[PDB]
This record gives sequence, structure tokens and C-alpha cells, in this order.
Amino acid sequence: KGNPSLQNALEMARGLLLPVPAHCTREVLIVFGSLSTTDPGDIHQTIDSLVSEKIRVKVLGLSAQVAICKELCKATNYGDESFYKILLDETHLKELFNEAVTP
Amino acid sequence: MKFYIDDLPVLFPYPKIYPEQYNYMCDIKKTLDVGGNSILEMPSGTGKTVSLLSLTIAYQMHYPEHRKIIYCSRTMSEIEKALVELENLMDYRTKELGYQEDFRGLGLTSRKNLCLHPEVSKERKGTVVDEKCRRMTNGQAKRKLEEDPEANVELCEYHENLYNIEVEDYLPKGVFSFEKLLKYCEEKTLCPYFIVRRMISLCNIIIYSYHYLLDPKIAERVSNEVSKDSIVIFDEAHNIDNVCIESLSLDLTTDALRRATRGANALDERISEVRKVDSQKLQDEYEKLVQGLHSADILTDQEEPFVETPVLPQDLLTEAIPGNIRRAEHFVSFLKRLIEYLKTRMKVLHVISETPKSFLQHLKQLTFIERKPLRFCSERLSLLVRTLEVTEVEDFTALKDIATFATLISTYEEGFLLIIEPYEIENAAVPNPIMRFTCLDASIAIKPVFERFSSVIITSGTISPLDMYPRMLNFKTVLQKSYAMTLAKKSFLPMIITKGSDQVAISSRFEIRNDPSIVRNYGSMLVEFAKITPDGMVVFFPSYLYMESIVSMWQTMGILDEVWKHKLILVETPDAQETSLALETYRKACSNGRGAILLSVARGKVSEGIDFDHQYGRTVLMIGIPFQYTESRILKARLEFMRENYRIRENDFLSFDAMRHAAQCLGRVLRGKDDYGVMVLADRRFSRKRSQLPKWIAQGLSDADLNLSTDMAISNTKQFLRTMAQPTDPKDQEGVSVWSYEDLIKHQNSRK
Amino acid sequence: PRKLQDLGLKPASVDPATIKRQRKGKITNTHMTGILKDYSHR
Amino acid sequence: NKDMCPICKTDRYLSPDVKFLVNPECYHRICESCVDRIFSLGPAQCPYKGCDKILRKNKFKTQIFDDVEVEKEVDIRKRVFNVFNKTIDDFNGDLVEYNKYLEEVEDIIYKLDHGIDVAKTEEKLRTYEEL
Amino acid sequence: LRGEKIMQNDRGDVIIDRYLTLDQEFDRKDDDMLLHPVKKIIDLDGNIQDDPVVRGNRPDFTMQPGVDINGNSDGTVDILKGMNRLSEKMIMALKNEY
Amino acid sequence: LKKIDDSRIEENTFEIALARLIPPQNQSHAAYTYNPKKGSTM
Ligand code: SF4
Ligand SMILES: [Zn+2]
Ligand SMILES: [Zn+2]
Repeated sequence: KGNPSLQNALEMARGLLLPVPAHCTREVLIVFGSLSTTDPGDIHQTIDSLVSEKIRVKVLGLSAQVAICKELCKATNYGDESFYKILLDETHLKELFNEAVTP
Repeated sequence: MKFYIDDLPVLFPYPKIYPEQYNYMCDIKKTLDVGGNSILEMPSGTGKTVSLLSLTIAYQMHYPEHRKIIYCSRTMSEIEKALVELENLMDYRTKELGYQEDFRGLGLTSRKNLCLHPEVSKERKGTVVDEKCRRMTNGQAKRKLEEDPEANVELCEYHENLYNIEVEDYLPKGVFSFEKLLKYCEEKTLCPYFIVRRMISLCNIIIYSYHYLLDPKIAERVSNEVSKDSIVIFDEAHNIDNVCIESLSLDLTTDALRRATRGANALDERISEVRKVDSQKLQDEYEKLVQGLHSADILTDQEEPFVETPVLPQDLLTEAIPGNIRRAEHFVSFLKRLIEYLKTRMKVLHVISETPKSFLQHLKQLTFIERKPLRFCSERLSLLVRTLEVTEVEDFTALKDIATFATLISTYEEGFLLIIEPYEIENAAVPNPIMRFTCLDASIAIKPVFERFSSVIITSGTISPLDMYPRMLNFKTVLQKSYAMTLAKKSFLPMIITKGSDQVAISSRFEIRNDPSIVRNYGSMLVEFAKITPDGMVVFFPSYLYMESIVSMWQTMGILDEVWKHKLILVETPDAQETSLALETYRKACSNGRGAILLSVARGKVSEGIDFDHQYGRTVLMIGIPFQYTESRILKARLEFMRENYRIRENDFLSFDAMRHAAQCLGRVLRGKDDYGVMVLADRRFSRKRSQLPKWIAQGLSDADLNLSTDMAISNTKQFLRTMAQPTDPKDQEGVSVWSYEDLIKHQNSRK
Repeated sequence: PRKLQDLGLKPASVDPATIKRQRKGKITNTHMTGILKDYSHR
Repeated sequence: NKDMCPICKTDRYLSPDVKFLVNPECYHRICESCVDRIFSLGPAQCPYKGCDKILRKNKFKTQIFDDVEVEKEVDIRKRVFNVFNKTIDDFNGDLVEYNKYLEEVEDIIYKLDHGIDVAKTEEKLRTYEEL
Repeated sequence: LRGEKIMQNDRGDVIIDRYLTLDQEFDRKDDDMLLHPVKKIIDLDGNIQDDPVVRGNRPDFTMQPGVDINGNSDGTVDILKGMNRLSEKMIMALKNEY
Repeated sequence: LKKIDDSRIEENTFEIALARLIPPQNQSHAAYTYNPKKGSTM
């Protein structure tokens, strides 16, 4: 139930990935099913902070291509726009989740 | 890149080019070589502006004739967009050639958008901004300050700093968009408006609105300062005829005539005071009027007439003043009795439609006023206002309207009409009569453009049908073609909704706006699309009153309550500042993923010029076909005139106008071939007009997609937004939808 | 009122009233008499 | 006043059948009822205070322009242009002579309007119309 | 505040309604924190004021806000401005130190 | 009457005038409540 918030989830992800060491790559995987997000603050500042802390975000959306998720994936993956994945059917979700386990 | 079209090197500012841009470039170069006029349709999404500017600059530079370039747009926003694309093109040309060549690119607009004076900036009207700038920069203020340094008159330092530098030393070489020009003139403490108005003749390329080429009130300097053999480009010209109407129309109310009487009384008091004090300032003007000196021969170049010339410069008489209005008091009495005749013509109980010749004949029979003093009335009023040196001219302002009227209906006799209505609006209890002098012939304003210039390039995104415009505007075209955009996958999904979810027919006719059932259908449709739309909606309504009614019924019932859960509701307001703030808030809400819906009207401010590229336009919801209000006498008179002269049917022209407005609303949304978005049209009358749509939208509109309901429209939108989000194969679009350099050379060799 | 409009003086009154203006039968369920409720409306 | 006839004092709400009638000579606002009252017996002086010029009942008319001075201007224009009927063809295409003739006739119309030098201009008009 | 049309036949509450005009005060202060210059890409005030001397055909009652029998506005432009102001307030509330 | 004719006048009666009454004294012999009767078609 409720109305999802990308910024709160990304802020707790940033907090959780603060104490991990620098040799360990910090990654965030988001299974975002909605099409709109409600944020308590500016999400572009959160994207800037995620880029500045070298956190890579890959988002597997469920319905369509949301702009903020695409911009977040493009910014946190050094310009690569291929980290925003939208599925087709039941088997493509297995394909995406099996692709996601590779480093 | 850098490629070749015949003997012309074109510097394209991107590493890749679309095939439609190359065909556009070939046709433009062929048109400029052979001469004559042309009408071209570039589908949106493609870089129409950048390709057009690229070949036009290359054609100017490489050929030794060095023809100047006129880029007319329909709005200031697209003027700024064209200047930004010009900045990118010129930066690429400088980078490729290694040097900054001799180039001048300046945009033109009113003083209100080019004023840096800290006091006259917050005025919501451009008329008072122009008036204050004239008062502080007429040159009379400068000489009164020189004669009396202790006077209370003030000068603008931004204008006075321009006298210390030469014309070629105003700005450095290059291009200057309004943001960069405003920043440079703020840092250098200069006035950008006078810089542009004095560098009109020195510019290689200049971009201004249609009015500066069509409205003769402000075109009298711009058309003179531009060379005759220049390239002329009309960008988004599909509405240009309406601009022609706005060039040569005027409205007078009872309040306007009362203010005209007050201004006439103030002029009488002022002329009595001046006659009491100093009669030489009238005697010199009188003796200058004896020999036959006109307004331009007496007024200097640095000062302008108080009332603008409202007719074409070719239709102004070169003969002397007839002498009925030569004396100041005689002209005051002439103007006063003309105003009282108009006030007498106001009192009527039925709508009177009549020709200018009948108006002049009835005017002459009722009072002794001839056509010849009327044809010089505006020039005489401007001369009288100049020679009196009145400091405050606000109570004269509405008086200018009368002079405009006195110059319009007197000089032309064919193709215009006068409509006198006892009711301005039907719902008012008190009668409020209005008088509309109306342009019916759209070709009379644009005829000097086609006769003065040798070759024009009419280009709009969604101008259809192509052959309507050479009939509606009296000019010939050497070539007409509308390109079909080539796609690896269907980028845009035009859909037509004729019935709602419960298979009830839906429409946007004005008399059925109160029907609950179509409100139910539109509400359920908009809620479902807003539930499925990813980023941001643009919704276009046929009228603002219809918009008010449908929003009130949605808010009373609770339709908007479900919309508020997903997307923020943002509304166009008649106040331009609030509408611009709502537009910026809509863009910000689309950017951060909150989601927003922009409810606007198809014939308003938002539908023209403003783009909805990428995430700002994931859905275009066209609520109903945008017909005008048919029972208005202006539209019926124009339809009758076009039926008489241009043999166009009334219903055909109404369908053409509604479909061109809906077409530009659909065409505002694509920029780039990766861009996607559905174009849903919610009316039962759209499906019969599929041939009147632009051919790229038509070929994107499949035959199975004419008579959808709501539910399977939602399913089709779901499937389309699921498929468009996938990463496309670069092999599937490597040489069919976009071209590299080697693909362009291969296609050139295959064509040879 | 009908002559005030003829004299050109608009009346502020509506037209007054002088102007023209507008079984029981047997019951077979005798072992449950009184438990059934009347329903004269839906 | 604007609404009421100052002579019979009747208002428009009470009497909606009153009409705007005016003397061409002295230009006083009056209604048709007062015209049928005082001037039906014969010629008399103007019932306004401070005005006593002789005026006739048959000369009465309605003001089209609704402003007194503009009616004065247009009626002097009618009174002058009946015999001042020269056109550009009468001057055989001479624009400057026709322009000075227009200036002179506008000057005499202005002089009959303000009455500053009404005597010699009226005498000139009479001598011109006698020809 | 919901956006409904205000009617005079409703009683309301005689305690809260004294704040009503004060809330209207807040609305102009809302304009005082919302009216800022925008870019020239979407400058519609420059769209209307591209030339100040447009005196063409006046837009008819379909292109103008609706009015009652006396000629004053019906008040749906008030709720349009209210929902625009609410959306603007929601977007501008995100611009903070959070 | 210029303001009256430009305004709308409602037709009042005894029942309408009963909605805006002011008490003349403490004890009134005449009752102000209307008593309807059957068969009156005045
Ligand atoms: S000269 Fe320029 S800056 Fe000065 S008042 Fe005029 S428009 Fe504004
Ligand atoms: Zn009288
Ligand atoms: Zn008198």
C-alpha cells in the first residue's frame, strides 16, 4: 500500500553503503513498479550525492520508462543509458534478474 | 560533418544526419537556385530548424552573392530556440574551420523583452514600456537637458552609452540569443533593443516574428533596413494568415470612444494653451505642411511617430495634405466630429455588416468628411502630438485607435468589412456595443512580402493540406512536397477515440458541454491515461470556456481527485506570467518524476511555440476537435469572402483550421527520433478527417486505429509504452532512419 | 400590469391572482395474519 | 441635464415618450412636449434663463451627434457647403489652389463656430452666395 | 482550499471564515514567493508582449474567461489559479536543504 | 424607482411576511400561525 518514494529509498541506500570499504563496489538495484514518485526533497541532489559517492544504480522498471529513473541510471553509471531495464513478459523478468547477478 | 550538395559545402553540426534533413536540404538548395516561392512540410522530431539554418548559412557564405537571411518565426520562444540552434551551428563552424568568420546574428523583439532600465521593467504592458522609452529617448529630452541641466527630465544611461560607440562596435562578431545579449548588455550597461534595431541592416542573419514582416505598425523600419534580395524563411507558417488578420483588424468599444472624446478635449485644451503661449511652434508646422512634407520628411530617424502607420507603405499617398486638417484646430474639429459620428454609429439594436465604401458614403452624407483627410489623419495626429511636445500621452492613447480607424477604412475599399454588434458578449445584461473593422482577405498583408522578396521558404511542421495556402494567399509555388519520416520502429502512435468506455459517442460541440455522459467519458479516459502515463501529459481543449466548464464539472464530481494521486494538475491561465510559471512548474514536475498534467487550450499561448519534447510529452490528449465559435460574425464573414473569391467551402475551411490547430498541437511533441508519445484525439469527428492530417501523422495512423473505445485505447497505450522503452538494435537503424557520413556518401553515389 | 407596458413604464410586479392562473379483499394466509408489512413504494 | 428636460422637468422613467429636440439657433436641450406647449401658439423667446433669442417651431429638429458643439459644427458645415460646392475639377486639377480654398472655408467655418469675427465672414458668405 | 466553487447559500462556519480573507492575504504572499523571471525558452509573457501594438480582433467569449449576467467573473478562474498555486507550492517545497 | 425597476421584486404575501415578523407585545390575542382549510379555492 501507499505511494512510493525513490528519494527516501536512495537516501537509506546511501546510508547503508556509507560504511562499506572503498575496494567493494557499491551497487543499488531498484525494482520500481510504479510510474510516479513522491519525494520529500529535491531528487537531483540525491542523484548528485549518489554520483559523488560512486554508487551505481540499476533500475528494473515494470510498466514504462520513467524519466527520473532513466536520468538516475545514466548519471550513476558514467553515462551508460543501458542500465534502465523494462521487461516484456514473465520470462524476461527471469532474464533480467539472472543478468543482474553478474558483477 | 561536412558534406556536399552539388557545388555547395554544407557544415552539419552533428556527426549524424536524418535522411529527411538531407532531402529537405536538397529541395531548399534547388528552390534557392531556381528562385521563386515554396512550401515545405518537415515532420517534427527531425531537426528542421538546425538543417534549415545549416544550409542557409552555408549557401550565404559559399556563394559570392552573399544574400542576407530573414528567418521569420511565429513566437519569441521559437526565436530564442532558433538563436540557440544558430549558436550551436556557428560554434561548430568555428571549430571546424578553425576561425570565427565575419558573422552577425541578432534576434529582434519589443522593448519589453529588451529593457534593462531598473524603473521601467515591471510594467505588465509593453505599450507603457515603449512610451516611457520614447519619452526618455526621443532626443527632445536630450536637448532640453543640454539647454537646462537643472531640469527634472531624465535619460536612459543604456541608450546614452550607445552614442559613444560606432555601429560596428556595438557587439562582437558572432550570434547573440536574448539571454546572452541581455547578459552582455547588462555587463556593458547598454540597451539591446536599439543595438538590434541599428544592426538590422548589418546582420548576415536576423530572426524576428511575423508581425515585424506583416504588421505594418512596426514593420515600417524593419522592411526598409533589410536588403531586397534576401532569403526569407517562414518557420511554423501554418498560422500565418491569422497573423495577417491581426495585421489589419481593429476594435472600438463605447469605453474606447469615451476615452477618445476625453483625449480630444485634452487636445483642444492643449492646442488652446499652446496658441495662447507660443504660436510659432504651430506656424512652422503649418508652413511645413503647405509645401507637402510628409511624416518621414519632418520626423528625424532617431524619433518615431506617436501613432504608427496602420496601412501598407505602398498604399500611402505621396500627395500633399488636402488642407482640411492642415490647421491644428480644424484637424481637432475634424477628429472630434469623426469620433461623434462613430459614437452615433454605436447606438444600434441589430448587427450591421457593411463595406468600407458604404461606410464612407454614409459618413459623407451625414457629415462633410471626405476620404482624403481621413487617409492622412494618422500622420496629422502624429505631427500634431510631436509639435505640441506633450509630456504625458496616456489620455491620447485610445485616441490613436481612432486615427488607426481613420486610416484603415479610408484607404482600403475591397476585401475588408465592418461589423457593428449591439452585444459584445451575449450573456451580459447591459448592452455593450462593439465595432470591428475586420480583415477578410489574408493575402493583402502578405502581398508586399511576396512582391518585395524574390524567394521565400514557407515551412511549418504540420502545414496540411499543402495546396490550401497558394489559394488562400495569392502567390505561386515552384515546388510543394511533404516528406514521410522514415522509422525503424513506430515512434509515435496517433489514435482516434470516437466513443467512451461504455460505447457512448463523445464530442466537443459547444452546446453539449453540459451533458453529464461525455463528462463521465472524458473523466474516466483522463484518469486511466493518467494512471498509465509515465512522465507528463499535455491536454488540449477546443476553447477556454469549454475548459472552465469541464474542469468545474470534474472538480464537482471528483474526477480530478483521482488524478491528484498520480500527477499534479496544472492549468493555463489567461495571465501570461502565471501561465509561464505553470509551464515551468510542469517541466520541473516532469523532470523529477512526480508526474504532471498540463491542461491548456489548442488555440492559446501554450499550443504555439512551446515544445513538449522527450519526457514533457509522453501523452498528447486532444479533447475534441478545436473548431472556432461559428456564430461569431467575423468567422462567418471571412468564410463568405473566401467562398466568393477563393471558392473554398465554409465547412472545408472550418475543418482545415480545426485540423491545422490539432495538427500543430500534435506536432509540438516530437523532437528526435528516439522520442515517443501517443497522440490521442477524443472526438467522433476526427475519424472522417484523417486525410486532412499531415501525411507523416497520417501514415503513422493505421486504418485499424480510427474508431477506438477507451479501454482498448488504454491497452494500446500500455503496449506501446512497454515496447518503446526497450533499447533498440543499432543494426536496425544504422542506415535506414539515421545516416552517418559514409551512409550519406553511399546514398549520394547511389542516386548518381 | 398589462397596460403599464403599454404606457412605457416597466412594472416591478408579477401579475396578481385576478389575471388567469392555474379495496379490501380476503386473505388466505390466515395462520400468519399481521406479520406481513405493507409496501406501497419501492 | 442629460436625462431630464430642464423646462418641463419631466424625467425619462416617468415619461419614456419624450424626445430630443433642439433649436438650431441657440442650442438648448428641450423635449417635444415643451415644443408643442409654448411654440404652438406662436414664436417666443427661449424658456432657459439668460437666453431670449427669437426661435420658430418649424425650425426644430433632433441632434444626431448628441453633443451640442458638434451639432453646431455640422450645421455650420451644412449652412456653408451648400454654396461652397467647389471640387478639384472646378480648379481644373490644381491641387494647391483647392487646398488653400479648403483652408479658407475651414477657417470661415471655425470663425462662424466660435463667433470671434462672425460679422465680416457672414457678409463674405452672403456676397458669395449672391453670386 | 479543495477547489470547489464558493456559494453564498452555504452557511459555512462563523469562526473559521474570519481567516478566509487572511488566507487570501497568504495567496498574494504566495505570488510574492512564486513570481520569478523564467528562461526565454518558455517565456509566454514575452510571447504576448512580442509586439505591444496588437489591436486586432478581440477574442470572443469562448477564448475569454466566463462571466455572469452582471459581467463579473464566475470564479472558476479562481479555482484554476488555486490548483496552479497548489501545484507550484508542492514543487517549490522540494527545493530545500533536504 | 430607478433602482427598484433595475432590481427583482419578490411577490410577498401573509405567509412571506410571517417570516420576518417582530413581536408587538408579550401576549397577542391573535395567533400568527396560518390555519389551512379544506374546500377553499379563493
Ligand atoms: S533605451 Fe532600452 S533600456 Fe532604456 S528605457 Fe528604452 S528599452 Fe529600456
Ligand atoms: Zn420638456
Ligand atoms: Zn435658447
